[PDB]
Amino acid sequence: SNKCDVVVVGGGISGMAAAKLLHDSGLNVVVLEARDRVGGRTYTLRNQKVKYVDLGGSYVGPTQNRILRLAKELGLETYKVNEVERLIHHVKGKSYPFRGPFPPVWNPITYLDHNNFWRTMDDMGREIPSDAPWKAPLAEEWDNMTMKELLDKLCWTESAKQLATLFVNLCVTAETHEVSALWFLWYVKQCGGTTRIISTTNGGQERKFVGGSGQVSERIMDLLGDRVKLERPVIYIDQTRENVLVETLNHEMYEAKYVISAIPPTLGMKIHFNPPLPMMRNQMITRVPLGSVIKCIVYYKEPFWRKKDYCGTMIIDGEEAPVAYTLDDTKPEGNYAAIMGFILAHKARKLARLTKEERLKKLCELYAKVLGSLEALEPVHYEEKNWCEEQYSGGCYTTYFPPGILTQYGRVLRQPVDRIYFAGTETATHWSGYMEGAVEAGERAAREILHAMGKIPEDEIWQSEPESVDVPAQPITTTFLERHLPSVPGLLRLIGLTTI
Amino acid sequence: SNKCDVVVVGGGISGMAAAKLLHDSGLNVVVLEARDRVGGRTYTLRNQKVKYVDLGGSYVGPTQNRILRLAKELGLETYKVNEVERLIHHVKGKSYPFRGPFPPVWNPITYLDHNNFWRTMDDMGREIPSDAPWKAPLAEEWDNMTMKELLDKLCWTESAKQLATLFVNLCVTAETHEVSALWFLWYVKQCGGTTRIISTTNGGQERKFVGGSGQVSERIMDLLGDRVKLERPVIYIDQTRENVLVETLNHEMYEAKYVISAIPPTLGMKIHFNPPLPMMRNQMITRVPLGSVIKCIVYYKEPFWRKKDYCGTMIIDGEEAPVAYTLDDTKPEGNYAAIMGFILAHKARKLARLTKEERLKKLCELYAKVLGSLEALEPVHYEEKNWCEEQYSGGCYTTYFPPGILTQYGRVLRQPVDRIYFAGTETATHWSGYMEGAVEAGERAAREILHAMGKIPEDEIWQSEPESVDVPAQPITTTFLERHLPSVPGLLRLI
Ligand SMILES: *Cc1cc2c(cc1C)nc1c(=O)[nH]c(=O)nc-1n2C[C@H](O)[C@H](O)[C@H](O)COP(=O)(O)OP(=O)(O)OC[C@H]1O[C@@H](n2cnc3c(N)ncnc32)[C@H](O)[C@@H]1O
Ligand SMILES: *Cc1cc2c(cc1C)nc1c(=O)[nH]c(=O)nc-1n2C[C@H](O)[C@H](O)[C@H](O)COP(=O)(O)OP(=O)(O)OC[C@H]1O[C@@H](n2cnc3c(N)ncnc32)[C@H](O)[C@@H]1O
Ligand SMILES: O=C(/C=C/c1ccc([N+](=O)[O-])cc1)c1cccc(C(F)(F)F)c1
Ligand SMILES: O=C(/C=C/c1ccc([N+](=O)[O-])cc1)c1cccc(C(F)(F)F)c1
Repeated sequence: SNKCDVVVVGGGISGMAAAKLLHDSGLNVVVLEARDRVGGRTYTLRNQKVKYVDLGGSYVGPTQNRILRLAKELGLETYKVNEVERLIHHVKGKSYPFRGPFPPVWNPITYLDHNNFWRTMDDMGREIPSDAPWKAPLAEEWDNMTMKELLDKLCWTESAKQLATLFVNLCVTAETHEVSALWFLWYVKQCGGTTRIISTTNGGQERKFVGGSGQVSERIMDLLGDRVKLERPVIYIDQTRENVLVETLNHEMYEAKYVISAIPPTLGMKIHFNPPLPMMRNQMITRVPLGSVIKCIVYYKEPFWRKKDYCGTMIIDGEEAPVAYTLDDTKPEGNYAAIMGFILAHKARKLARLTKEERLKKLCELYAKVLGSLEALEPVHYEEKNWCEEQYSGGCYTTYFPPGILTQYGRVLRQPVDRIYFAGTETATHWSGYMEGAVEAGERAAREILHAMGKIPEDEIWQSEPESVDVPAQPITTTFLERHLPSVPGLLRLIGLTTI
Repeated sequence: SNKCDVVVVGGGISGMAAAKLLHDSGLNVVVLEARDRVGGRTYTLRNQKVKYVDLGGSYVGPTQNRILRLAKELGLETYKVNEVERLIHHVKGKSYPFRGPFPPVWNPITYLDHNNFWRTMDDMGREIPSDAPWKAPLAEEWDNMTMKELLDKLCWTESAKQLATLFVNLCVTAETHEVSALWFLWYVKQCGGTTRIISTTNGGQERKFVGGSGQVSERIMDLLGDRVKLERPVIYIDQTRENVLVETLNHEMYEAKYVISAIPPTLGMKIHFNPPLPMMRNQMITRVPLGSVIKCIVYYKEPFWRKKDYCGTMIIDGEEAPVAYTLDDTKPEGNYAAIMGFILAHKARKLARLTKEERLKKLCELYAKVLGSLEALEPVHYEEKNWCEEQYSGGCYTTYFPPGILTQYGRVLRQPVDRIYFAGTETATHWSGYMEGAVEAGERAAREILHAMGKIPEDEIWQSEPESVDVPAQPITTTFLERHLPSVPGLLRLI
């Protein structure tokens, strides 16, 4: 057996952040990675047509201070996603250009319903602890309904219900009827709320890395040298003896004091455990699927949309549209002009049937209609990735919880199992599901093991992160009217009262 | 490498039934079983205190003709679960004895609501094809709601809603909010409807095997001898070459023409595939969990409940009771007196933190209240099994489908992947979830391979089963009033 202090299972950002922290603390670490590459749900493709393109996780933004600090220490820089010109909301076959993060509504009743929907998402979120969502006062009531049921109760207009549906599909790559209401309200609150999660400027989609996000994992592999073992899928973990034994598919054995599991929770099923997992984890890892998404990038000779005063952002409502959301993916130098689009949830399953050429044609025909531009029918290049086909991811972006699961099984997600500690973005308390959460969880898991070894005290396991000086966060603010305008049922109550 | 015609992954009833059919046709089969035993979600324990006890699947009944034919060929006999005396419904802290399968109600409003609930479950089922529930006319509408939402719409009384909730929890060991309405309605319809699934006399719980259901898998292992490899968990299947390669955790390699996967669908995740699975199966096997149950058997000196004209069946409403359902588990001779109870769904997770002795005390105090007998506080022995703990089952009785999954992924469950064919009770079209469905699926998967080999024609893949002579089925009937009484909103629309 190959002997070390800590085996890290998985070479995504979480496992690589864990391994780097442990290596820097003076321990002997090994990273066992299933694939022929590091990065996991991040993947930067390089070729002469695109130069570089992120086919997995890409965007970072204000309040994501751990990924920004890690990236800066590795010599990486960010640039801003194009948001100079107007955004587009496409609804019932017509485009409506706008500014600001939320598509606006003019109809007064519809205005009250939209304002109440976003306000209520955040009001409910403030009842949910980031590190223990199952402790919310109405946790059981909220966990026993789907997001579809919650929107059916909250939304008194079809306009608000259709926009809210798109919001859920785009944030968690799942249908409203698939996901727990408690879990979704937790997910949004632990990113900083509705405004922060949906925004480009001042939110999650503000920036990208120059050269691609894959460089984070690659530059940590460069620091670790031969400690990273590629094409080593883990099949077996044995904790019955003094040292833990970790076996790989290609017949290698590793012996360690501790293990970090840095893989999505359900992919723990690919490992045979001795002794067996405790009952709650044994069942939890069969109850937590990942979402469904195809990330599609169409290349053009020029960013022609900018000449019509469109920034390249499209919010597209309708069953017929393959893509519900786009962003400008042009390089910061203004060349390799491109539109990035997501095919979400059921549409990722429905359209996986088509050829790559048939998906390109449907996307160009959609963009031509939304942008009112025949130039969208003249692409120069296309790249895509369907994350539903990945054996060692299971989907993208992240793990969703169906109704009933987070209250019954959520407490064991990051509970150690003897000498196994749990990393991965799913175990984060701030931007869980993102590259930020991967760093939070990897570093926290590594510090749990440093505490188990008596190298640090208990109060150093969870550490706050200084604010980035490069990516300052503007606060989220509301207006008097946003806070105090009545809901549609609030207005109806006021009318009933007056006429009495 | 060990060379054979077919590798069967899993030595439960489905894997054993498939291997026996292929062996009987003259093919060389190997069964690779992860555990140090056969039987899977069936397990019969023997000791002097119990003689034998089923800690997993146990009951068989009319219309389950495949498991009855297979067991009879292996030399097994059945006996009837005791249902001579009265059943008990325990409601708001009081026992109400009754006869006939459905607990009765006396309030006229509650009567219409209960009648409408059971009638509506069977009316919806008549629109769901057994072999393709995703082809129901309202498949998307029904798949996109939980059973909790359907019961909220249908049940105008708390009485009906609480009994419907117990019905879901008992049939599929899951909460009403965890499961798809389309999947649950399919599940009931594919067992023959509400009356057939809930009934002891003339339904699924009519009989048990003399000596235990574990004897089905054990006696097929006896026939196959050293073709059954115990403590061989499969870790890797490679289909890139001329022959399929199957590797085990203990470093053995098997080479075959074809493979049968006879494991619960989600336990496919414990196998690394080359090439990778197709996208829809890759995601499906992460979306299909198994239910949660503790099966508990309390032993007594005598079947003392019979002296009060109670048969030992208890249907126990409410959150406080650990056990919602019991049957008499006494042996056919009247000895080894026992009550079998299920701790269901969230209660299995809540009460697993207790000791074995703490669960025994809670069960004995519950039974003393419901049976109105101090004799229930004097157990002579106790056996239990928590199926939530099993690495190579994932739970019991079977796989449930959360909202949205059956319509999006259901078509993939029995679709072959190159030279891998899929067995397991989850792939059956009649009593899927049961030992009957295990036999149907294993024999169908085996005949798909015989057809691929050019040994039988396409029309012999799916084969009907003659009715058992020992366990004939009586027709399910309804009354004029059951068919025509209005619902509660029906009675209101008339007013
Ligand atoms: C896929 C995707 C993700 C994504 C996104 C868009 C798409 C299409 N958009 C994002 C964005 O703009 N900004 C952002 O911050 N996140 C975005 N996401 C999500 C993001 O990519 C993920 O949150 C993050 O990358 C997760 O990192 P983590 O380290 O937690 O997980 P991982 O990347 O999945 O790495 C796990 C590794 O483990 C290996 N593996 C799996 N099984 C084994 C076994 N048995 N043995 C050994 N290794 C194993 C995987 O191969 C992987 O490398
Ligand atoms: C657990 C349970 C089940 C049950 C029930 C009560 C309980 C507590 N009551 C039932 C009843 O009264 N009547 C009835 O007909 N069924 C009842 N059930 C369900 C029933 O037991 C199951 O439907 C049936 O036993 C399923 O059989 P099947 O053959 O489909 O599946 P299995 O028993 O799970 O067998 C699978 C085998 O595969 C092995 N395994 C798993 N992974 C591997 C790998 N990787 N490699 C090799 N072998 C593997 C398992 O160990 C198992 O033996
Ligand atoms: O929810 C959004 C975006 C979310 C999001 C989340 C994650 C990722 N990603 O991980 O890449 C991208 C977009 C989002 C954006 C603009 C408008 C709206 C709308 F208000 F619903 F209209 C919603
Ligand atoms: O649904 C039942 C039984 C189901 C059942 C299903 C499976 C098994 N098993 O696999 O052991 C046992 C009982 C059942 C029985 C009697 C009364 C009721 C009630 F009407 F809901 F009250 C329901």
